[PDB]
Amino acid sequence: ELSGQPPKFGGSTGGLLSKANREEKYAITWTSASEQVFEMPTGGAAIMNEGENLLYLARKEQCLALGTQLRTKFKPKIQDYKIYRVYPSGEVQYLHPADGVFPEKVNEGREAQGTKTRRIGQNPEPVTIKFSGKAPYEV
Amino acid sequence: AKVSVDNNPVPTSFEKWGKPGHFDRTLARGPKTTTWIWNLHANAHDFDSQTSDLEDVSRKIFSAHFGHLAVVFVWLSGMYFHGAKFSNYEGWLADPTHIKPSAQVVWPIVGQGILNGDVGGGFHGIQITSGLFYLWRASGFTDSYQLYCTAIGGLVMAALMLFAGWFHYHVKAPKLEWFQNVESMMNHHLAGLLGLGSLGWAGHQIHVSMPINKLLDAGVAPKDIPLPHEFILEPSKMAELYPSFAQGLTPFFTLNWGVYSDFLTFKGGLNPVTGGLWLSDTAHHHLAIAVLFIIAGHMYRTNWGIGHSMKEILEAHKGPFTGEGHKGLYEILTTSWHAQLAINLALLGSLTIIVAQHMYAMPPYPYQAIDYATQLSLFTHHMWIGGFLIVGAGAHGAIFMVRDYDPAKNVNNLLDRMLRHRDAIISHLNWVCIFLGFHSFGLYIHNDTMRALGRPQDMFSDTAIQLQPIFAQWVQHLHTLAPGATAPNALATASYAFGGETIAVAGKVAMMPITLGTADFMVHHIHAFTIHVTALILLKGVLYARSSRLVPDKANLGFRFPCDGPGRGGTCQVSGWDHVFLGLFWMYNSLSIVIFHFSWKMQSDVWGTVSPDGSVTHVTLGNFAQSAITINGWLRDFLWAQAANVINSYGSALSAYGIMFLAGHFVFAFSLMFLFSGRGYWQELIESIVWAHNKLNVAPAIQPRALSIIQGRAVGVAHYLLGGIVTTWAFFLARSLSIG
Amino acid sequence: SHSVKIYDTCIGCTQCVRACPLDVLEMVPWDGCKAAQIASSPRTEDCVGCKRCETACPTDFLSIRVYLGAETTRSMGLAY
Amino acid sequence: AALYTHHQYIAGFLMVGAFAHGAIFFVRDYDPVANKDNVLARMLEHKEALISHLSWVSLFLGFHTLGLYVHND
Amino acid sequence: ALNRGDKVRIKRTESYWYGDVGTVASVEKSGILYPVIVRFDRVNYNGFSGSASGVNTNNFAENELELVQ
Amino acid sequence: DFLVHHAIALGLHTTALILIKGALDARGSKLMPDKKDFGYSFPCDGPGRGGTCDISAWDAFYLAMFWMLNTLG
Amino acid sequence: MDGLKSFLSTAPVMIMALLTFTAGILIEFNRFYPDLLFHP
Amino acid sequence: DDFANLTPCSENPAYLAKSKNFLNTTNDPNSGKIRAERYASALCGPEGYPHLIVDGRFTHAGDFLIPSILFLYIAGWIGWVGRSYLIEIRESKNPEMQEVVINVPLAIKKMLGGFLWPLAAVGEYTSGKLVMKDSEIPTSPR
Ligand code: CLA
Ligand code: CLA
Ligand code: CLA
Ligand code: CLA
Ligand code: CLA
Ligand SMILES: CCCCCCCCCCCCCCCC(=O)OC[C@H](COP(=O)(O)OC[C@@H](O)CO)OC(=O)CCCCCCCCCCCCCCC
Ligand SMILES: CC1=C(/C=C/C(C)=C/C=C/C(C)=C\C=C\C=C(C)\C=C\C=C(C)\C=C\C2=C[C@H](C)[C@H](O)CC2(C)C)C(C)(C)C[C@@H](O)C1
Ligand SMILES: CC1=C(/C=C/C(C)=C/C=C/C(C)=C/C=C/C=C(C)/C=C/C=C(C)/C=C/C2=C(C)CCCC2(C)C)C(C)(C)CCC1
Ligand SMILES: CC1=C(C/C=C(\C)CCC[C@H](C)CCC[C@H](C)CCCC(C)C)C(=O)c2ccccc2C1=O
Ligand code: SF4
Ligand code: SF4
Repeated sequence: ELSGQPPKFGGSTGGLLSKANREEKYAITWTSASEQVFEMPTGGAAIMNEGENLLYLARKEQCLALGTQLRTKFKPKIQDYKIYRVYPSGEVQYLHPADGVFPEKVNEGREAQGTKTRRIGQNPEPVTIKFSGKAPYEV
Repeated sequence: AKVSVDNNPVPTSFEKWGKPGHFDRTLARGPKTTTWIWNLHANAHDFDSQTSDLEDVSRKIFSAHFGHLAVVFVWLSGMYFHGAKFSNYEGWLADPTHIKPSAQVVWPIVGQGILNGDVGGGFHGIQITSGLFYLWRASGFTDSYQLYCTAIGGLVMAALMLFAGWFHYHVKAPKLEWFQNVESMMNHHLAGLLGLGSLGWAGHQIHVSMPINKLLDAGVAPKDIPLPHEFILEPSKMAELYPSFAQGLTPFFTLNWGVYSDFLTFKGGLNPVTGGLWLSDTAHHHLAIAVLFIIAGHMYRTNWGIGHSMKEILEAHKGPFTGEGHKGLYEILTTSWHAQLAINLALLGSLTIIVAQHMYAMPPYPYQAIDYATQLSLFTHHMWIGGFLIVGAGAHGAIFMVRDYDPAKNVNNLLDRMLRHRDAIISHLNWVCIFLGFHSFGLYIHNDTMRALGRPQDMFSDTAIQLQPIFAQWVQHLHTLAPGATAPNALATASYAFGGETIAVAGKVAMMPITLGTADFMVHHIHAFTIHVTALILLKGVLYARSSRLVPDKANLGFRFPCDGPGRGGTCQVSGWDHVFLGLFWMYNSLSIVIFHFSWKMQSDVWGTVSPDGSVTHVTLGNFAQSAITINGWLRDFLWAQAANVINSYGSALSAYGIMFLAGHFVFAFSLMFLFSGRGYWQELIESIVWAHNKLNVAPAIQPRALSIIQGRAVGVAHYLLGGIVTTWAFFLARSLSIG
Repeated sequence: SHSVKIYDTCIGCTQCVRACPLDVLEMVPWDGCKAAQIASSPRTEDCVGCKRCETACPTDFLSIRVYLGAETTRSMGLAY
Repeated sequence: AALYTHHQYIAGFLMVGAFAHGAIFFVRDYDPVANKDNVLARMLEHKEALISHLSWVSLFLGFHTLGLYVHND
Repeated sequence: ALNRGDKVRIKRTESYWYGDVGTVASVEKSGILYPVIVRFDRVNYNGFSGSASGVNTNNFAENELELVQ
Repeated sequence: DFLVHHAIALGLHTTALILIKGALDARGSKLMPDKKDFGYSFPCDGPGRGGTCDISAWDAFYLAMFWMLNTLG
Repeated sequence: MDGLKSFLSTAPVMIMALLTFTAGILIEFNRFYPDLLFHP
Repeated sequence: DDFANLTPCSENPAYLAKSKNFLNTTNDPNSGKIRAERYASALCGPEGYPHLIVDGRFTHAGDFLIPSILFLYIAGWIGWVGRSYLIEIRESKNPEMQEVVINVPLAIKKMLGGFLWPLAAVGEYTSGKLVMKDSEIPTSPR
C-alpha cells in the first residue's frame, strides 16, 4: 500500500494531533537520490534517506509545501512525489498529482470544471434571482 | 597583518544622484504610481536585499556606520556650541543652586519670545533638562572658550568621519576575510576601545577633573581656579590638593598602591556638597574597569597562536539535553549581519535600561539629584531608547530567521531544538502571561471594586491584606548592612535607595531610602506581566516566522507581507513584521507604566524639601501608598492632579509645553485613521477624486494610490507612538519644571 | 466549500495554477485563446480561499474568481 | 441634559441605519433596467461628482476650521 | 477594421480603462473570441500589495472598442 | 458657537460622505466592478490587486459609525 | 556637474526650497509688520 | 443700530483696561502699543477682544473681503501654474520622470506667467478645452 522508510527525525511538537486518528491525515512519498537535509513544514530540519521516503502530515497544504520545497530547493529535482489522503478506517485516496502529470502543463483527457461561457461582467443581477437558493455566479 | 582591501571599486560620480531608486531593480525603471515613492524611501538602507554579494553588503554597512558616527559627531558639536554661545553656563557655574540651566534662546517673531523665561541671573532662555551643565562641571569645564574649542573639535571629527566613510568605501574597501576576524575585532574593541577609553578617562579625571572639582566644592570662584594644564605644568598645586602626588609614579611600579588612597578611595554614597558621586570613587572605578577590560583582551587567538578560539568554545559546550549543543552558531554569527544586529540590539537596549535604572539611584553628576526635571527626563529618555532597541532586536531576529536561516547547517543544534519545541514554549509563555495579567490586574480591579463598594477592609493594601515584598525588603536590608560587614573597605552603601540617611542639598532631598510596600509589590508584578507579554509577542514573531500550522510556507512569502488571504478563516497579520508592529504597542504600554511608576514614586516618597529641623515634605506627600492600589487612584491622584501644571501653562514661559501636550493628544487620535481602516475604501475615494481632477484635465501622470496595507499599519503605529510619547514628554516636563 | 469560476476571458497563461498552494486548479485544452488552454477547478473541495490565483491573473479583471462559501475543516485549513 | 443626549444619540444611530439599509437595498433590491433613466439611476450616473464635491466640502470645512482653532490656541 | 496604431476607447464596462483611450498593439486573425490587444499609458491595480506598477496591456473583443484616432 | 456649529457641519458632511460613498459604491467600483455578486458584507478580496481591506459597504458603515460618534461627541 | 544639477532638481529638494522661501517671506513680513488682523 | 451687543473697542472699558499691558510680539519695544492702536478701531465684545463681521457690508470689508481677494488671487496663481506645467509636460516622452525631477527651466517659465491666470482661465473656458466631456473620462462601473 504505502511503503517507505520514514526520514530520520528527532520529533517535534508541531506534528499530528487527534485529527489524524479521528478525521484523516495525509501521506507524502518520494524517492531521494541521496541522504540529505530538508526542512519540515511543521518546524525543524530532518535528514531524508536514500531511496523510498514516507511522511505523515496533518494537512494537504503542508504536503504540497513539502512537494514545492522538494521540487525547487534541490539540484537533483524530485519530481516523483505522491500525496495521498489516509482515512482512519484504512482507505487511502490518491490526491496529487491527479493523472500523473502536473496540473501546470496541459494534458489531454482532462475535463473542464467551473468554467463559465460568459465574462465576469455578464453575471445576472441579484434582484432577478432573489428568493431562490442561487447566487449570480452559481447561475 | 590580516589586512586585505580592494582599490577603487566604485568610482566617485554624481550621475546616480540624479536617478533616484538606482539601488532597486524594481524602482530604477521609473515611477508609474505613487507607491514607487514610498518604496524608494523604504528599501533604501536595506543593503542585504539590494545585492547578493556579502562583501558588498559589509562594505556598505561599514560606510553607513561611518555616516551615523559623523551625524552623531555633528550633534555633539552642535550641543557644545549652543552651550558655549547661547547658554548661561558661566553664570550657572558661580551660582549653581540659584540659577536654572538654559542653553536655548528663542527669537522674538510672533510672540514666542515669551518662551524665553527667567532662568535666574538676568538670563532669559529655554530651560534645559538634558543635564549637560552638570556633566560639563564634572568634566572640569569652567570657561565658554573650552566649550567652543570642544565644538570645533567635534565638527572636525565629524568631517574626518565623513572622509573616512568615503575613503573606506569609494577608494579602499575592506575584504570579506577582514570583516570576519571576529577574534581580532573583539580583542581590539575590548582592550583598545573600552579598556583604553576607560584608562584615558581615568587619567583625565585624576589629572584634570578632581583638582578643579575639589577647588570648586571648597568655595573658590570659577575664575580663580587654575586652568587644567597648570596642574600638569606645576605639580606643586596637585601635591597640595593631594599629598600622595608628591610621591610620584614610584609606588605604582612597586605595588605600593595604598599610598594613593587619598585620591583613589572606596567611599561609596554621595558627595554632601554637590549630591553626586565622589570623583575619587569614580577614578578608581574607571581605572579598575580599564584594567579589567585590557585583561579581558588578549583572550582570543589572532596571530600568535596564544589565545582561545570562539568556535572551539562554542562547539565544546554541549550536553545531554541539547543534542549538538552550541554547534553551527559560529557560522551563523559570522555570515549573517541580521543575527549580530538582533543580539547587539537586545543587549544594548537592556544596557540603556540598566543605565536609566542605575543613574537615578546613584546620581553621578554634581547637582543632578536636586534637579528633579533632569532626573525624570534622563530616566524616561534612556528608558524609551532601551525599549525601542529591544523591539528592534525582536524584529531583526525574525528577519534573520526568514532570510539567513538555513536548515542544512542546523541539524540537532540548539536552533533546531528551539524550532522543535516552539509550541510548548509559546503555550507555557501564553499561560504565564494570562496568569500574571489575571492575578495582578485582578488585584487592581478587586481593590477598585472594594473601595467603590465601601469595604476598604477587604482591599489589598498595607492596612488591609498586606501582600508585602518580603524578598525585596530582605535584599534592601542586606545591601544596607554591606558596608563593614560584607564589603569591609567600603565606607557607605552603594546608594541610599536601599537605606541609610537622607542626603539633601540646598534644602532639597537628593536621595533618601525608597520603601517598598503593597503598592510596590503590585506595580513590580504588573511590570513583570507587561514585559512577559511583550516578550511573548516578539518570541512568537521570531519562532513562527518560518512557518506555522495555519500557513506552512510563510518563509517563501517573505518577512514583510500583509496577509495570506481571507481564506482559512482569515490570515491577517501573520508576517513577522506584523508581530513587530503588534509588539511596538505593548512596549509602549509597558514603558509608559514603568515611567509612570517611577515618576509617582519619586514625587511621593523621595523628592521634596527638607526643613532645617530635618523633616522631609514630599512633592505629592505620602499619597502613593494609599492611592496607587486602585485604578481610580492612578487616574485622579496622578493624571488629573499632576496635569494641572500642563493645562494651566498658557500665557507663561511653559506655554509651549502645554501646546505640545495638546499636540500629542491630536496625533494619537490621528493615527486611528490608519489603524482602524483599510485601503480599499481609500482607493475608491481616490478613484472619485481622480475622476474630479480628470474632468478639469489636471490628472497627474503618477497615478495616485492608497497606501499599502503594510504602509498603512506602519504609518498608524508611527503616528500613534509619536503622539503618545510627545504627550507624556510635555506632561512630564511641565510637571517637573513646575515642582521647584 | 468555496467556489472557483473561470470565465471566457482566460488567455491560458497558467499563472493561477502555479500560484495555487492546495492543487485546486488544472489546465485543460481549449480553443478560445491563442494558448488553446483554459483553467479549471475540479478539486474545489480543498480550496481554502487564499486568492493567490486571483492575484496571479493578469487580465483587466480576474478571469478566475473565488467566491467564499460554506466552511469545512478543509476550508478553514485546520490541523486539529 | 440626559434627555437631550439620549435622544440625540438615538437620532444619530437611526440616521446611520438609514444609509446602511439603503446601501443594502442598492446591493440587493435595485433593478437597473426597471429604474432606467429615472432619478434613482441618475444618482448612480453623477455619483463621482457627488463624492468629489462632498470630499471638497468636507476638506474645505476641516482645513479652515482646524486652522482657526489652532491659530486661536 | 482596427489596425496597428489605432487609438480606441474601451467599452467593456468593467475593465480598468472603461472610457479611457488606448492603442492597438496587435490583432490576431483566427477564431479567438478576444483577438484585439490594446495597450495603455496608465496601469491598472494588478499586483500584490506594495507593488510599484500594474499592467498596461489587455485583450478586448472588436465590438467593445470605439475608434478615435 | 460659530466655530462649534461649523465644526458640527464638518462632522455631518464627513459622515454623509462616508455613508453616501458606501451606498453608491456598493454595487461596484473600479477596484471591484462586481461587488454586488459578493453580497453586502464580505471581509475583503485578498491582498491582490492592491490590497482591498474594507472594500465592502458594510465596512463603509463600520467606518461611518466612528464619525457619527465623534460628531455626537 | 549634470548629475548634481539633476539631484538638486528632484521633488524633495524643490519642495523644501520653496517651503523655506515662503517661510522666510512670511517671517520677514511678520517681523517688519506684525499683528495684522485686517486691512485697516 | 446693528450689533447692539458689540461696542467699539475705542470705548469698551475692558479693551482699554487690557490694552495697556499688551505684550510685545517682536523685538520692537512698542509693538504692543501699535497693536492696541490698530485694534482700537474694531468691534470688541464684553471681554474686550476684536470681533470680525462677515455679512457683505463694506464698512467691515477689511475683515474678509480684502484677504479673500488676496488669497483667491494667490491660490488661482498656484493652481494655474501647476495645471499648465502638468499639461505641458504631458506631451513629452517621460511625463512621470519629469513629475519627480522638476524641469526647473520650464517650471520657472510657468511660474512667472501665472499673474494673468484669470484671463487665461476665462479664455480656457471659452475655448472649451478647460473642461473635458463626461464621455472622455474613465468612469467606474455603476
Ligand atoms: C543638532 C544640531 C543643531 C541643532 C538642532 C541646532 C539648533 C539651532 N541652532 Mg545651531 N548650530 C549647530 C548645531 C545645531 N543647532 C552647530 C554645529 C553650529 C556651529 C556651526 C551652530 C551654530 C548656530 C548659530 C550661530 C546659531 C544657531 C541657532 C540655532 C537655533 C535656530 C535654528 C537655526 O539656526 O535655523 C535658522 C534658520 C535656517 C538655518 C534656515 C535657512 C535655510 C535652511 C538652511 C534650508 C536648508 C536648505 C538650503 C536652501 C540650502 C540647500 C542645501 C541643499 C543643497 C541640500 C536652533 C535652536 C541660532 C540661535 O539659536 O540664535 C539665537 C544662531 O544664531 N546655531
Ligand atoms: C584600538 C583599535 C580600535 C578601536 C578603538 C575601534 C573602534 C571602533 N570600531 Mg573597530 N576594529 C578594529 C579596531 C578598533 N576599532 C579592528 C582591528 C578591526 C578589524 C578586525 C575593526 C573592525 C570594525 C568594524 C567592522 C566596525 C568597527 C566599528 C568601530 C566603532 C564602533 C562604534 C563605537 O564604539 O562608538 C564609539 C565611537 C568612538 C569612541 C569614536 C571614535 C572615533 C575614532 C574612529 C577613534 C580613533 C581612536 C584612535 C585610537 C586615536 C585616538 C588616540 C588619541 C588621539 C587620543 C568604534 C569607533 C564599527 C564602525 O563602523 O565604526 C566606524 C564597525 O562596524 N570596527
Ligand atoms: C542599529 C539599529 C538598526 C539598524 C542598523 C537597522 C537596520 C535595518 N532595519 Mg531595522 N529596526 C531597528 C534598528 C535598526 N535597524 C529598531 C530599533 C526597530 C524597531 C522599531 C527596527 C525595525 C525594523 C523593521 C520593522 C524593518 C527594519 C528594516 C531594516 C533594514 C533597512 C530598511 C529600513 O528600515 O530602512 C528604511 C527606514 C525608514 C523608512 C525609516 C523612516 C521612517 C521613520 C520610522 C520615521 C521616524 C520619525 C522620527 C522618529 C521622528 C520624526 C518626527 C517628524 C515630525 C519630523 C536594515 C537591515 C526593514 C527590513 O525588513 O530590512 C530587511 C524592516 O522592514 N527594521
Ligand atoms: C427598525 C429598525 C431596524 C430593523 C428592523 C433592521 C433590520 C435589519 N438590519 Mg439593520 N440597522 C438599524 C435598524 C434596523 N435594522 C440601525 C439603526 C442600524 C445602524 C446601527 C442598522 C445597521 C445594520 C447593518 C450594518 C446591517 C443590518 C442588517 C439588518 C438585517 C438583519 C441582520 C440583523 O440586524 O440581525 C442581526 C443583528 C445582530 C446580531 C445585532 C447584534 C448587536 C447587539 C444587539 C449589540 C448588543 C450590545 C451589548 C449587549 C451592550 C451591552 C451593554 C452592557 C455591558 C451594559 C435586517 C433586515 C444586516 C444586513 O445586511 O441584513 C440584510 C447588516 O449587515 N442593519
Ligand atoms: C483627530 C483625528 C482625525 C483627523 C484630523 C481626521 C481628518 C480627516 N479625516 Mg478621518 N478618521 C479618524 C480620525 C481623524 N480624521 C478616525 C479615528 C476614523 C475612524 C477610522 C476616521 C475615518 C475617516 C474616513 C472614513 C474618512 C476620513 C476623512 C477625513 C478627512 C476629511 C477632511 C476633514 O475633516 O478636514 C480636512 C483635513 C484635516 C483638517 C486634516 C489635516 C490636518 C493637518 C494638520 C493639516 C496640515 C498637514 C501637515 C502640514 C502635515 C505635516 C506632516 C509632517 C510634519 C511630516 C480628513 C483628512 C474622509 C476623507 O478622506 O475626506 C476626503 C473620509 O472619507 N476619516
Ligand atoms: C530565583 C527565584 C525567582 C526566580 C524563580 C524562577 C525559577 C523558575 C524555573 C527554574 C529555573 C531552572 C533552570 C534549569 C533548567 C536548565 O538548566 O536546563 C539546562 C538544560 C541543558 O542541559 P545540558 O547540560 O544538556 O546543557 C548543555 C548546554 O550547555 C547547551 O550546550 O536545558 C534543558 O534541560 C532544557 C531547558 C528546559 C527549561 C525549561 C524552561 C524553564 C522556563 C522558565 C524559567 C524561568 C526562570 C525565570 C526566572 C529566572
Ligand atoms: C479656473 C481655475 C481652476 C478651476 C476652477 C473651476 C473649475 C471652478 C468651478 C466652480 C464651480 C463649478 C462652481 C462654483 C460655485 C461657487 C459658489 C456657489 C459661490 C458662492 C459664494 C457665496 C455664497 C458667497 C458668500 C458671501 C459673500 C460675501 C462677499 C461675504 O464674504 C459673506 C458670504 C461668505 C456670505 C483650477 C482649480 C483648475 C485652477 C485654478 O488656479 C484656476
Ligand atoms: C426653515 C423653515 C422652513 C423650511 C424647512 C425645510 C425646507 C426643510 C427641509 C428639510 C429637508 C429637505 C430635509 C432633508 C433631509 C434628508 C435626509 C435626512 C436624507 C437622508 C437620505 C438617506 C438616508 C438616503 C438613503 C437612501 C439611499 C442612499 C438609497 C436608497 C434610498 C434611501 C432613501 C433609503 C419652513 C418653511 C418649514 C418653516 C420656516 C423655517
Ligand atoms: C487616510 C488613509 C489613506 C490615504 C492617505 C494617503 C494617500 C496619504 C497621502 C499623503 C500626502 C500626499 C502627503 C502627506 C505626508 C507627507 C510625508 C508630508 C510631507 C510634507 C513636506 C513636503 C513638508 C490610505 O491610503 C490608507 C491605507 C491603508 C490604511 C489606512 C489608510 C488611511 O487611513
Ligand atoms: S491566471 Fe487568469 S488568464 Fe492566466 S490561466 Fe489562470 S485564469 Fe487564465
Ligand atoms: S482584510 Fe486585508 S490584510 Fe486581512 S486578509 Fe483581507 S486583504 Fe489581507
